[PDB]
Amino acid sequence: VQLQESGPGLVKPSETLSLTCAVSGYSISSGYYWGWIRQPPGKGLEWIGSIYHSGSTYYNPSLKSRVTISVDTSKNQFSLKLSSVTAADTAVYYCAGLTQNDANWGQGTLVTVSSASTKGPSVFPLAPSSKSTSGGTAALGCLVKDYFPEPVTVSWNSGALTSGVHTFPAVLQSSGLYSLSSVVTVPSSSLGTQTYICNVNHKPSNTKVDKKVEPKSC
Amino acid sequence: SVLTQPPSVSAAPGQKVTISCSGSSSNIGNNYVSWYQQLPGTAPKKLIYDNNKRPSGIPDRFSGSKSGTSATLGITGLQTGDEADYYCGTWDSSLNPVFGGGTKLEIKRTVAAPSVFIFPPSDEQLKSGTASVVCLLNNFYPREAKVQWKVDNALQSGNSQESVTEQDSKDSTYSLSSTLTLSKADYEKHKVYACEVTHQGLSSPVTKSFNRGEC
Repeated sequence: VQLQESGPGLVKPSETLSLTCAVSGYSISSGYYWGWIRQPPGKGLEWIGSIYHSGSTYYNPSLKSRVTISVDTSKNQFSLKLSSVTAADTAVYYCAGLTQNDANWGQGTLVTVSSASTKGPSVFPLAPSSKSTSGGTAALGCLVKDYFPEPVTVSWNSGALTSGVHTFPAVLQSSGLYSLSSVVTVPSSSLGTQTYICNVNHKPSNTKVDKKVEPKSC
Repeated sequence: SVLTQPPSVSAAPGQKVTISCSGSSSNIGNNYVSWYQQLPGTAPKKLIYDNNKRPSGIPDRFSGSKSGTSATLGITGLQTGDEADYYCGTWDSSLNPVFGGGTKLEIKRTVAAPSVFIFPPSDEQLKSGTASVVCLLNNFYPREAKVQWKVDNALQSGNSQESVTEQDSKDSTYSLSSTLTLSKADYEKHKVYACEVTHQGLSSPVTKSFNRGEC
């Protein structure tokens, strides 16, 4: 059983947030309930609403006049509409459902409500050198710069490299754009034989980049 | 959030912690309590339902109880992988789901000094007109760390941004990334770029620097 959210990254204020959850490995009609829960940045969980087996719905009272939850049996999906959004609706939205003591959750999708515009990242290398070596260990990475909205995902070597990776929280620069770095530490001896590529995906701008990071010459 | 939880709790591997959840007679008082674990980047996973029951797959290291308008999550035999946010949940007088504001669990480990690395801007960025200098503090404990930027011995103030990882799931350390950003013209006006690191695990400050143009 798998739940997967899909929907816009950025939404303009006073527009309508629209999300769908695709359900695999289970029939939408068989669920006890399907629902939505959100988590504003750095804060706790807030229930939005649920729809039950009968088609009956229940919404969070503070949101109810703006919320519609429905089910598409042919797509085996369910959806959330939240009209008249403001900055306050910025949050990671999760879909959830109880199937036939433990609900299934989606992966969460960050929706940003903002009057700013989408912007793809530039990807610069953080190249290894003597200045980034400590013993037989070298650090290298990728600076993912000037993008909007969040999030970006970074992996290394298509996921084959995970040990010693640190991908940092983005920072909001004074320009209104985010900047993020992702670093990995590796054996110095590998610098001349192993290729290191950081794979960067900024889904809101549809920007994907595979950037090779090569040792400097100092 | 409606239920009250402490912001954070901490303990060493192998020890026990409890996380409290405070509610009122109309929620916790009259209803079952659930507990959820949320690792950084993931959806909540349920640990406890009906006050004290474990779903299949949750080890008996996790326990819950409820008394009056309070509930408690207990975690014994703490492991580095337990670093996470923990949430209690219950139902209100309308039988709608309500959650606490979360508790961050920190694992106590021995003091570890950061490894410090510095990264000159790339040529590629330089041609696009700006210069980001990155200082990396890798794998330290405890979290408190100080990074000072100096450019030609001038203290940079308000000029940089840093961020810190969540606690590492394997060795319970933190890492920190600090970026100093300048325009290309300003980058070219100066020679010595330096990051100075202060941390409990260092007997004296550590400085990493380069001269613009040596690479």
